[PDB]
Amino acid sequence: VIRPKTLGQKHYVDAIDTNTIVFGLGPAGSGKTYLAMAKAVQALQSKQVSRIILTRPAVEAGEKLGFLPDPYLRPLHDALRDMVEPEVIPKLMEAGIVEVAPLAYMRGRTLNDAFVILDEAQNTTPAQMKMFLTRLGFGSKMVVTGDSGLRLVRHILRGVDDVHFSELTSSDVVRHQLVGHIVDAYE
Amino acid sequence: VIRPKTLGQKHYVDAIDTNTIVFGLGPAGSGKTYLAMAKAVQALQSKQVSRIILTRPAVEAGEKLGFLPGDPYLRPLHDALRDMVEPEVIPKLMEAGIVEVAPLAYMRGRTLNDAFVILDEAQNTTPAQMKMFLTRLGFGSKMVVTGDGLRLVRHILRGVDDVHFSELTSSDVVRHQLVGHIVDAYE
Amino acid sequence: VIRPKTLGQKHYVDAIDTNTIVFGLGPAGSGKTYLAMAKAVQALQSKQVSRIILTRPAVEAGEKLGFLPDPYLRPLHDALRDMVEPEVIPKLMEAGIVEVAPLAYMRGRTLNDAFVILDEAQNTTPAQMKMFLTRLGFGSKMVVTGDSGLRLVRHILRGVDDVHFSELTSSDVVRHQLVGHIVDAYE
Amino acid sequence: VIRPKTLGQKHYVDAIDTNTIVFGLGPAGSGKTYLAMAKAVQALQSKQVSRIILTRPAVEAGEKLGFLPGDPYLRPLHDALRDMVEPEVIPKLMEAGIVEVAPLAYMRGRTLNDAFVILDEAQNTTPAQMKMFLTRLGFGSKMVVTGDGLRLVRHILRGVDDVHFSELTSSDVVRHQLVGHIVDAYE
Amino acid sequence: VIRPKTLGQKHYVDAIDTNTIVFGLGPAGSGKTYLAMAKAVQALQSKQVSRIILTRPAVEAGEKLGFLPDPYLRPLHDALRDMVEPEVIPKLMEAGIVEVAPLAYMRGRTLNDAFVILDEAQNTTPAQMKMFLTRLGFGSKMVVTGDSGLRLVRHILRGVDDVHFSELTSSDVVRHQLVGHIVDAYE
Amino acid sequence: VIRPKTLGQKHYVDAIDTNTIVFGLGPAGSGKTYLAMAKAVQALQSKQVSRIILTRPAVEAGEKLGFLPGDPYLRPLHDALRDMVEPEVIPKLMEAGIVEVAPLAYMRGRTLNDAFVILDEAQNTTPAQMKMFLTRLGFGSKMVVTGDGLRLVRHILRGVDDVHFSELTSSDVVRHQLVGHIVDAYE
Repeated sequence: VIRPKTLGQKHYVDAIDTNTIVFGLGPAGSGKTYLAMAKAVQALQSKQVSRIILTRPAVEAGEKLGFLPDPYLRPLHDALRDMVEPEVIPKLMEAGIVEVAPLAYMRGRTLNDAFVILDEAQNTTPAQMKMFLTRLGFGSKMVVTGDSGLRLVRHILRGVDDVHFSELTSSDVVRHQLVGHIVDAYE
Repeated sequence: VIRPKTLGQKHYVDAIDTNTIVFGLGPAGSGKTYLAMAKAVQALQSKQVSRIILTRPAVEAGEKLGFLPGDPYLRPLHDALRDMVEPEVIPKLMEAGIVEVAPLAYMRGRTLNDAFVILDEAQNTTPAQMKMFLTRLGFGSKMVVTGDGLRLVRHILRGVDDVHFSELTSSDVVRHQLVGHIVDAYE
Repeated sequence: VIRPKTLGQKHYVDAIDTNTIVFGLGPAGSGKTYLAMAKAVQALQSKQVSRIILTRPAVEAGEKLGFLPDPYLRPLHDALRDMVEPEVIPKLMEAGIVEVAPLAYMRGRTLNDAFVILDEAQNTTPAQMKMFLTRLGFGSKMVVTGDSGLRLVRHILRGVDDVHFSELTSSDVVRHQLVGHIVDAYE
Repeated sequence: VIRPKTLGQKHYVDAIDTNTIVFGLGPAGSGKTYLAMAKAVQALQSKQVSRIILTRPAVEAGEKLGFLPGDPYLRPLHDALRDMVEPEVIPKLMEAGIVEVAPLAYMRGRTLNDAFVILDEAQNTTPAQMKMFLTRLGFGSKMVVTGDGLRLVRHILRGVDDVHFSELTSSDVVRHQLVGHIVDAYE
Repeated sequence: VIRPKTLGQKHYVDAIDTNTIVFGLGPAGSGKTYLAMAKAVQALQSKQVSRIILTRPAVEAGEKLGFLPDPYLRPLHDALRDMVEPEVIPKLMEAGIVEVAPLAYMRGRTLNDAFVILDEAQNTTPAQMKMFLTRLGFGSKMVVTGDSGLRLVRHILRGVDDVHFSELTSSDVVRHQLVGHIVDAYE
Repeated sequence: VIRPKTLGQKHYVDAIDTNTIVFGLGPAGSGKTYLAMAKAVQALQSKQVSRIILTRPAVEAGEKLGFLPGDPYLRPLHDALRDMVEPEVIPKLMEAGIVEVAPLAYMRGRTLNDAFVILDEAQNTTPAQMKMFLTRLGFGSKMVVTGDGLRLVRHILRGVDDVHFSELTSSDVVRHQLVGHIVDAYE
């Protein structure tokens, strides 16, 4: 049911198959996070990896400082429901086969035999990103997705092989058409 | 058991059948919330959707503010499920997230695919909150927004296709006759 | 094992069979609460209703103000033990087939296919009582039991049909005879 | 295993058999509490009653007041059940409420039908609390009040039939001989 | 796998078989606590007792006052692992067949059909010790183990029969030889 | 899957096989902690030991003090088990205490028999803490102390037999090639 529906979505998924680390950069709705998650589940289901780690930084665009350094994690739990049977999800969560966690919980780990997705990566620092990327173990895949910040790594890893940058655009944004019609109505 | 009883009710359920987003506006007891939920449960059972999300804003008419902004208000939504689902199945549906009952704030950042979503007590919302709600619409989903800044949406979306406004009236309020007799005694 | 043992107890139960709402008014020990509960269980066991809701107001006669607006609810849980197998009780409580709760938790509900008992109703206001009585759905029964307050509704609903007032008296108070002998000893 | 050993003990258990309320008064170690409990368990097992309620007041001789008035004091009642019930069955009996171990305050407002009820450490009660306890008596129940304002009840109920006072003495205190020898060593 | 390995260890265990109360006094490593625990488990496994109670006083040598009158109890839980299958342990703990608790939780009990071990008894007062020893029921064994304090009871119960004092010494201390070699290295 | 890859790694695992205590000292990524754990799991599985205890001190290089002295630091030890144990078995091993992951403070007063014990991040320890750790050694156990007051132990125990020091170097650091390339990009 969950397939790429634009050229740029096909290219993106094709990059994930052929590269160990992929950056999916694009606007909300372009499949950058969603399609990565679907490949993660595909990978787990076909035993290419033994676990899936979904992560996000504790900072959110245009939100006020909330804590002293879970709502932000809810969309990650929610999108799993389209890809895994909802009753199996708590089983996976308990065994830690699927892990949904803040970026801070990655520190000092080596992530082997895993599909790791760092989402909303625009909200990261270069130092936090270095920490994430260097968690990479053997037999794993990383997808870093987001919508200076990670313009530094885009530049810094421009020549590195087995890394890929996919730029999705407004043209890759496939929504139910009522969303557009409603948004226009508000404008 | 659960059925449209008035012409207005029949027309409403017919609108839910034929539209992706329906606004059920009427007085307490007109079936605006109840019949939406019965259709949600019907959709789930016949696999038209794989989950039900029931939601209300954290604000109620003529009640004093109760917290630092951002369960008592949600209790009646839980309660009405008991009419439609076998009460022992309910906690396992809640546990698996197949039925979700949650505050509107918990909708932020989501895309609701393959879901029957009901926002209740929508008169207690603002334009901005409504716009956030409606734009959560994913694919294969249904939304029913029910209430008794809503007037503003009535206007904004009045030209939009696959959206429908169903006005229910006092004439659609079907209660046990004793309720009216007791209400009169107190008059 | 739990039968009416005076004329007035028989009449009371006979009112519950033939009326949608019944007020059982009498002193402690007359069966006003106990016998209602037994009919509720009878109703549930024979599938005339699908759930039982037992409720009480947060105010108790001659007790000091305890909270900021569970001990009071304990006798309701306790009397269920005479009527349901104690090991089944937690099962019923979890599925919400049996609900023991304060009166406040009734607000905004419609109680369908239910046997509802508001106990210690002397401790209610006319406004709280109006709220309770207007919760009545279809296929339900209500028994309001207690020992101005509800003298107002006694007056106000004196002419209403399918409502009944049963006055039990000291003559309906059937205790183990040792209770009387001990109470006399204290006097 | 558990048996009356002295004449006084035999007479006591005989009183429990033939009376609805028994007062077992004696020193620690005389079997006043233990043998009541053994009879309670026997009653439950042979279906003479469907539950056991064990209760103590929240007050103890020569102990400083421990809380704002109205588990350590209750631990020995739990402990003695281990002698009479298979230890793994105990939590399921507690969970089903078939065995209840609770403070006297939790008795208020109840009618205890089909129950074997033991109020222990009753010397620590007042007339008013005792009167509240005894008047919880329902039908098909047994009460044993045991202790080492009780003197006042001895007087008040001394004429009452189906109540019995059993005085146990030092002569009924059957302990392991080593306990006495050690108590002497310390003298 | 867990046997006495010195003459003094054999004598100790032989005292436990032939006496109702035994004091095992010796340095860390001599088997005084460990071997008592092993006999307790032996006793439980062969149904000579129906439960095992391990206890320790809330005071520890050369530690600062920690609380207002669990780390201290951890070695007791830990040593059970050598004697019981680790997965069975939580089962035993839940049914209270094995009890690991502070000395305070013994107060007011009678310990029947039990193997009781008070460990680190050097940290006890004569009054606390009197309380412990007088908990003794029928069909039970007590071992008090430790490394004035209990010199008073050593003196006080010197003539009492069915009590025994086993003095283990440095000669009874059997460790892995690397422990000695490492300790010497530090010296 | 998990194997020594460099000469240094082979030699290390060989030392663990032939010695009761091994010190694995090297840089992050040299397999000093990981390969110890893999041998621990292997020991458990082949019944050479009946439990695994993984431990770290509550102190980390260049991190600010985080509490009043005496889970984030422990997370990577939990994580690495996922590589060696079936993730669903992990919580049941934790629940049964067959795998223990704990702070060094939790070692005090124990004798670790029939166990594979790994103290990690041992560079963060003092002489006194190390001495406490090593002297927990029981019979049929293995200890691996791994790190990147340790220098002092290297000296103190350098003559001791059945203890071994394995120095791993940068040459033993086997990572995914992309990690190095990314580390360079950032340089």
